[PDB]
Amino acid sequence: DEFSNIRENPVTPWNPEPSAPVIDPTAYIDPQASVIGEVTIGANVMVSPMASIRSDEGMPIFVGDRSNVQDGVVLHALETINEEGEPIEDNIVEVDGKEYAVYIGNNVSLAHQSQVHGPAAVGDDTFIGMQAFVFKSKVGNNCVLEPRSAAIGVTIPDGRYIPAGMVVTSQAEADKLPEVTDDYAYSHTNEAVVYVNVHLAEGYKETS
Amino acid sequence: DEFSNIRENPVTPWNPEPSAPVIDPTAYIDPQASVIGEVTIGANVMVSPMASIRSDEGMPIFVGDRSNVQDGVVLHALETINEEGEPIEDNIVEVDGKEYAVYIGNNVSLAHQSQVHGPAAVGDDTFIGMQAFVFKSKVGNNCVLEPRSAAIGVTIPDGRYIPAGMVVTSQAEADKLPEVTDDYAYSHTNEAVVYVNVHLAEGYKETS
Amino acid sequence: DEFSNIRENPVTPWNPEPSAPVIDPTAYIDPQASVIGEVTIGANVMVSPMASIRSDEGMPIFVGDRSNVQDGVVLHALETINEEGEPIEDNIVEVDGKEYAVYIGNNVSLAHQSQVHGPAAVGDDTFIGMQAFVFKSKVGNNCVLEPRSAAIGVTIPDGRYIPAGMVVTSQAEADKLPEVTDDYAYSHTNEAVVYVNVHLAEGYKETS
Ligand SMILES: [Co+2]
Ligand SMILES: [Co+2]
Ligand SMILES: [Co+2]
Repeated sequence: DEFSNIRENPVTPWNPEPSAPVIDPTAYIDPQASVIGEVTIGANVMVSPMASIRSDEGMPIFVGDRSNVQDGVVLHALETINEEGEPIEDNIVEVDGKEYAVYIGNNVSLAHQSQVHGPAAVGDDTFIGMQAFVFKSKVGNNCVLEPRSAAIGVTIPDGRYIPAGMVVTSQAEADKLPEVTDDYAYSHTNEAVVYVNVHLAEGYKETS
Repeated sequence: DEFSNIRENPVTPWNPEPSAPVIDPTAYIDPQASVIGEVTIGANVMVSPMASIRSDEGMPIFVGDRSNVQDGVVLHALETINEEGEPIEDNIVEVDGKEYAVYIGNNVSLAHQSQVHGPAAVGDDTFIGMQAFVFKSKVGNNCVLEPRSAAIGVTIPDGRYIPAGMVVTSQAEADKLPEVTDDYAYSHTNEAVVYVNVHLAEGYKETS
Repeated sequence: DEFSNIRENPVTPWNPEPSAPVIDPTAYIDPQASVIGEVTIGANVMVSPMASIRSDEGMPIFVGDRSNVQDGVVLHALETINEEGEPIEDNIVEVDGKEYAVYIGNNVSLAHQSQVHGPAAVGDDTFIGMQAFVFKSKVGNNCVLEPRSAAIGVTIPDGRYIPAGMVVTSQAEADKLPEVTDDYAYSHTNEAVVYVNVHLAEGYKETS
């Protein structure tokens, strides 16, 4: 088995010309991670073993600076353009004035075995916990998805957290999530994780 | 690290002679997927990065035509024959008149990070959602397991769906699951997913 | 993509000198598994495709004899020493009189897609079920975490089980978990799994 783990996407009815990932020179992509297609990876990002970032259906997939995509995390997205050239707007997320299938902001941690599936956006300085799930949702900035929480079809307001195990599928429930406060157990977590993963990215780059 | 990702299973007390996978020429197995042992993969199937199909304990594992095994999905199964040559019938699923450890039907989608663990059967045209789980169960045809749902020890009747996050462990609960209807949010999903993944399989085969 | 899947950890502010894994000659590490850093793997252990054992943040990570780390399982841990040389004792687990970030005991099964994230300890002869999660917890010996259960911030007493889907986050709830008894469905499971995986480790070693 001989292959390149950083690859162009395939030609399909919705993808006339292949794109290959645009990765900042200071990002570290593990040899056992997979990054395919129309992807932009920012500076000082670490992509760990067994992650799969695949921008071949819905595109583009963006990962902002100093973010981390941990072991086994999957990024993928629903088709953004149909077989007619029509952009399927329900499957497209808008962040600032740019369109994405999946937008991962800056300083965001996607912890081990989580998944963010487009259409989706994750705001700056948010922690997506281990085994958590985000799909058809916009997670605000400075949020915390504790381990095994999920956001499906909702907008999670800035500065809120989703308790471990909780699956949020209605906007009514998302609106009443609890707020991150100083004494909250995950209140400083993301900053510490980002500091660690920026340092891991540089250490691993020095072995590459 | 030099290896073949499509491999025979190992000799064990329950597996006197190794078998290697039987894969249709039109299926695409990603270089970073793993397919081991007594496996049959049908036409136009796509197996994505980080999937692991391992037919070394319970066997055989079958994946029908135009189905997809998405990133990080695991197929494995409990031992089907003991150290005595006796077939452990509780761990064997019957589909038509053929015996399998895991049977994935035709046009079935196993979405990212899901797992189907034998004994198990998944009927045609069913969607197994992201991070969902099927074990010791028979999922009927035209079903939908929404993201993070699970079927354990049960038979899910044809045309029903399991709401996101719901873990179904009793036949009484499986019998009362809701039915897929036209206005249900996942009612056309599988057909669209299968169309996309058949096209991805061909596009990726043209890069191989 | 050319790489070694068994690697030293990177130099960081908390890791002045790299360590490479210490793996018993009778253990089998799949070519598509990843094992990085200050890790000790015992005899007759099987590490399956797509597992990631990464001892680069919190360390060391230990896996005892005749245990198994199944497909897609992730072991990782919170930082154990800060940028000051101070050992962060809350993130360190004590087992006997030795300190670990993650301690997996002997005869323990980490089933497919589970994760044990340090600080954490898992006692001998315990089964951690498919897609289950252990973090900031001490799981006793002879326990069973059924599929999709989770232990977060708690001590699970010896001989207890966590029902499928249940997320246990309080010591009050952990104290009242049910006990494994002869008639419990998973009462003999781990011993059978360990017997199978010890045999798989040897079979796979004979293909290596
Ligand atoms: Co997808
Ligand atoms: Co198994
Ligand atoms: Co971690």
